This record gives sequence, C-alpha cells and structure tokens, in this order.
Amino acid sequence: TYTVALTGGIGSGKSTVADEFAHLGVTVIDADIIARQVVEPGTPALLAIAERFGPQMINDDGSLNRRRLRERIFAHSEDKAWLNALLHPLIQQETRRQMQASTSPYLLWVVPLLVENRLTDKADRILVVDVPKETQIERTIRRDGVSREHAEHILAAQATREQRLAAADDVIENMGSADAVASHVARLHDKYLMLASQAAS
Ligand SMILES: Nc1ncnc2c1ncn2[C@@H]1O[C@H](COP(=O)(O)OP(=O)(O)OP(=O)(O)O)[C@@H](O)[C@H]1O
Ligand SMILES: [Cl-]
Repeated sequence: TYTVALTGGIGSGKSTVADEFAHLGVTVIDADIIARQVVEPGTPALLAIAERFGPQMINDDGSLNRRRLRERIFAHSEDKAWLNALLHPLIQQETRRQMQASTSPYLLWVVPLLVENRLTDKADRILVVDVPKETQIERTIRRDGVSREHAEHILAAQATREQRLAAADDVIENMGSADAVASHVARLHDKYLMLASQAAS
C-alpha cells in the first residue's frame, strides 16, 4: 500500500496533523497510540503488569498509572526487558491488524525517529511537520511540564530541523490558523491520492 511517513521533532504536532488526515479517511498508524491501547483499562497486558508489580499500577479509573510504571523501571532496569517481552508482540500484532483492515487509498505512518534511525527508504513519501525551535520548546514545556533547559536537551538528542527539512518531500508548517493547516492537509491529501493512483497503474 502507498505509504506516507510523517515525522517531526518533539512538540511539532505530528499527532495533530495526523488527526487531520484521519478525518479525511486515511488510515493512520502510530506505534505510540498502539502501545497505549494495548495497556488500556481491562486489557490482559494491564492485568499482567498489575499482577507482577501490584495494584498500585492501576488508577482508580482503571487506567495504567504510567508514572508508577516508569518509577518501577527506573529502579529495576531489568524490568524493561520484561515489559518489552509482554508488549512488543501485542504492538506488532495490532500494527499488522490495522494495516490489513485498512481500505484507504494510502497509509499515513507516524514515525518520530524517521531521520534519526535512517528509515527514509521505507515510505513512498516523507512529510515533515515543521515549527520554529522556540515553538517546539514552548509546546513541550506546556504539555510535558519540563524546564526549557530540559526541552533543549531533547532537541539536541533529535535530528536537527535542517536535517528533517532536507529529508522531506513535503513540509507542513503547523503554525498560524488551524483552518489553514487543515486546508494544507487537504491539499496534500489530494497529492497523495494522485500519487497512490500513479503507483497503482
Ligand atoms: N497549532 C498549534 N498551536 C499550539 N499548540 C499546538 C498546535 N498544534 C498542536 N499543539 C499542541 O502542541 C503539543 C504538541 O503536539 P503533538 O502532541 O501533536 O506533538 P507530536 O509532534 O505528535 O508529539 P511529540 O512532541 O511527543 O513528538 C500538544 O500539546 C498539542 O496540543
Ligand atoms: Cl509514560
């Protein structure tokens, strides 16, 4: 299936832009979303986590207490392997199920480390969601409750803005009015529909 890889730095709005494509009927694959769904309330994986590490891993609303699980892995690095063994097969299975169930003309794959892990060859097209550096920092501080200095450290551990733009086939700036960003998505959607038809012929 024709595949567009969406990437961008922390705070740029990968998920925000992907949602607009989803609204146009595009199947969006995002490993972070899938990882959250495999540990949703009532899931067997969440039960396994609670039975190993304790009922305090479950909040009163039935969801995973993510901070308590991060604390457990921080104190016991060996439990990272256990968590990976539990969750990776479920994430792989659900990724494949979603691919198979899709009936849209193309797939949008959210790939946060596309450039860093050198995956710029798997997708038919690369879309970069871009914002100024200061915008990344401001949106990350707000969402994640980190210091500006912490946000800067994350940026330094990710691909540079220039590297991401160099790899992009198309760039969407997640700035200005939300309506215009959505119109930009609609224009790219038509481009991708036509490229998918061209590939199919
Ligand atoms: N146009 C915008 N103006 C202001 N804030 C925005 C805008 N678009 C998204 N945001 C906010 O910016 C933050 C980052 O957005 P989002 O979660 O889509 O980022 P991401 O690139 O998918 O994720 P990550 O930073 O984890 O890599 C969120 O709090 C989102 O609400
Ligand atoms: Cl977390």
